[PDB]
Amino acid sequence: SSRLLPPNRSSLERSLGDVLPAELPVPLRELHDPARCEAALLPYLAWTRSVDRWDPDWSDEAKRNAVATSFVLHQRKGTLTALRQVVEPIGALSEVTEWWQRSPTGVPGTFEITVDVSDRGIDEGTVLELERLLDDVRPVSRHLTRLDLRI
Amino acid sequence: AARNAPASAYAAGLFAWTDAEYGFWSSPSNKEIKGVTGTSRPVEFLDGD
Amino acid sequence: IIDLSQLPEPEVIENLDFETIYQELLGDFREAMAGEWTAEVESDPVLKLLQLAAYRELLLRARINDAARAVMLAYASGADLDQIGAGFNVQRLLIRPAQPEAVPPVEAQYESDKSLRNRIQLAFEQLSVAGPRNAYIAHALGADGRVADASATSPAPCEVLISVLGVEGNGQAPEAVLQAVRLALNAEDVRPVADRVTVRSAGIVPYQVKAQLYLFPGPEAELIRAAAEASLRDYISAQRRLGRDIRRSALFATLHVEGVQRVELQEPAADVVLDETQAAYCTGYAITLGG
Amino acid sequence: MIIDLSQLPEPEVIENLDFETIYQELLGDFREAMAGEWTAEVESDPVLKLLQLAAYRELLLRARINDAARAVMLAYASGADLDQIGAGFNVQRLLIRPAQPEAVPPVEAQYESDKSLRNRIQLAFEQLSVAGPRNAYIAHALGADGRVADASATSPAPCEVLISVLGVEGNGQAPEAVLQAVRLALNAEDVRPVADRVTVRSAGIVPYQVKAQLYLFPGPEAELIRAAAEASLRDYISAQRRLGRDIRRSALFATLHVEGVQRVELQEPAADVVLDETQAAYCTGYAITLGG
Amino acid sequence: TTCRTADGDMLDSLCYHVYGHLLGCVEATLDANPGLADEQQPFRAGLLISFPDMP
Repeated sequence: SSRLLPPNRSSLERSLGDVLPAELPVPLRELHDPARCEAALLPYLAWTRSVDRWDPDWSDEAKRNAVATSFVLHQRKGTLTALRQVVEPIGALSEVTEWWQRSPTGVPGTFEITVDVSDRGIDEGTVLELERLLDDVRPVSRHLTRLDLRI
Repeated sequence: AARNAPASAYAAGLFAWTDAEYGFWSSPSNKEIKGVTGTSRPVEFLDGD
Repeated sequence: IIDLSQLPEPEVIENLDFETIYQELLGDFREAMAGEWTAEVESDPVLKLLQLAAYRELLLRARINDAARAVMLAYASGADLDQIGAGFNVQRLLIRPAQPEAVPPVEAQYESDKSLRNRIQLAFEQLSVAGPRNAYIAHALGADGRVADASATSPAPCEVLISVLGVEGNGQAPEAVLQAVRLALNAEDVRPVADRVTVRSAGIVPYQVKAQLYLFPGPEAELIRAAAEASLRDYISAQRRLGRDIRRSALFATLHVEGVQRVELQEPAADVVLDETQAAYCTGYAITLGG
Repeated sequence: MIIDLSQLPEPEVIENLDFETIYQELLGDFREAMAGEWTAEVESDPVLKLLQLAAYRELLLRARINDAARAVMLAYASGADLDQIGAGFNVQRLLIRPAQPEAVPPVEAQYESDKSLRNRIQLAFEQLSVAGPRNAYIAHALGADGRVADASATSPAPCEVLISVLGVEGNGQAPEAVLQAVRLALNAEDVRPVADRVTVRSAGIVPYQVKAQLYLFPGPEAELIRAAAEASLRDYISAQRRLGRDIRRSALFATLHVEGVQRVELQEPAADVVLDETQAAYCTGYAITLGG
Repeated sequence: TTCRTADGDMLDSLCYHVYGHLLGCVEATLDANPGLADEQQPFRAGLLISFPDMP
């Protein structure tokens, strides 16, 4: 700037010290914070965090928490806690099934789960995604294709 | 943090340093104050104006 | 597993050309010199200083963009994934390293690009030891003499059907190479779950392609015909890398090179389907010119 | 098995900088651009006032890019820049002494050095997460304290996994108080549709006495070498608190016949123990005696 | 050898009194200082610069 130049300086040099540097922003630390990425380059960060399912229809508050908690979801796939948070944009946590609620030794299929999801914000559609959105959390052969839903 | 000093004891540190380094006949009016790190309401003296 | 480093470049800072950077500096300069601007002030030495300054942040908007490429896994080059893979527990290993059989012919070799990045992509798919769909995949890529894996389950539960495919040549993988996946999956699976290991789980049908391309009257037809297989012979080996389908359009677009005005296809009458279970193999091709 | 960060090669984006190789370019970009109309390379010429801002302020922008590229790499970030890498992987910096003082001088809150955060981000991958294999059911069964190691099995494939907790307090039975203390951890740390029948024991106290009629030479060393073989028996039994638990007859012959015994007459081990994962073992004591 | 600046001190002036020369001594100071370049060139009253040894 003007101060950077020596004290004996013209008004021409004093103006050029504000112009000839011409500083620029460096938005480089914001590329790896998902809560501070811009919306135009957000699916670049979603690839390297291995975000398995993604929709270009969510709000920005619903897009950044799906990337920030992508570590915790894949860290403990089997545990119920990750299942609670994989349904993040659909605000829904009602009930989870277990063995002893059914008395005759489980269903044939060794108790595949029929989870409960409740959505009041959106009523149109939202059914045909939930059988494949929960597919990545589901193991390959520990669970079967039986499913239950609720609107 | 930075606190505001009355800038009168720092001048006494210059009248007592310039007499032991340059003599009492030498004014302290261009000598450094080592402890300071600021000046409330900073003054302007650019080059030769 | 899809390579992201084959897309158009993202711009993190905007990349203006040389002219609109120059007039943007002049406008700021006029505001600073307001009340003092004269025709004499915009002299030839002053203007040539401003033509430098319009060029220096032309090399700084190019500096921020070229730095932001090599930080993201999209368009990162060699000797720089070691800083990124350390953040994803990815260390490069030795595939026949520098053993000097004879001392002047040194033969040093590491893992190449575009497959070590894939392991970094699968780094988060190796955390869960409770066996999701990709942990059986992402641990089976530890070997070298194979290709990637796909998981499915038709029968009764806790019976995993994994299809261990392998690219080394004509189809059938050896059974001694098949035993290495149980050495790579011993304390990574779940203990009650039990997999069956089928190398070819649906069958192999022989495929070909016959294309009669046209080139322009012009440059040489030897290097332009051969450039079609430069994007094709590595493309056929990447089809069962994801276990997915080939199309008629895959037999068109992988033959369009510089000097093509129309192409043609005769080998399928209708397109075939290849699911995540169903796969096939291509024996031998013959792509010539019609001219 | 983590790789140390001190053995990595230097990367591409980090550049050693020079003021001269920027400033001598700005000479060689302006001198050709004037076509010989400017030729005063004396420092007092006011073009060299301005080319030393365009070589210093550009060098500050080159250093911001190098500081920001190091701040997103695990082997180079420090300060509040490992906070953003740590918050993404759910890793926080510890608290040695708390923040608030009770006295008039403010006690500073000590924090672990930034050379140890690169340990904790790198150990955030290879970490106990879920009881998948045989080696992870037991490590998630380490909530209590009065207990030695354990092993798991599964007699059917599709539904049931069996975990047989043994705790060495007395005879090696599991108390009923710690039966529910295991089940609190397991529900949230295991695969959801497991039939984890966590019962205290398939079989507990299986009393394995031992007796050995030691035959020695009556010389001077017979007091020192007899107690050395008994010490080799103690750490063996302490190594048999296990589910591998291979109590034998001929394996105890080798231990006894190390250096100097002539022979031994074993009474209580007469046959080999049949081995399954489900049962356990225990040794109540022995009756050692001299041959004469 | 960490030193504390004042609110008008500048980088090339400081490490000339410390080192005695400025060839390869300023950008090495910006290298071995996290976030120093991000901070504005007229330094704040209480920033800490750790000057490295053997310039």
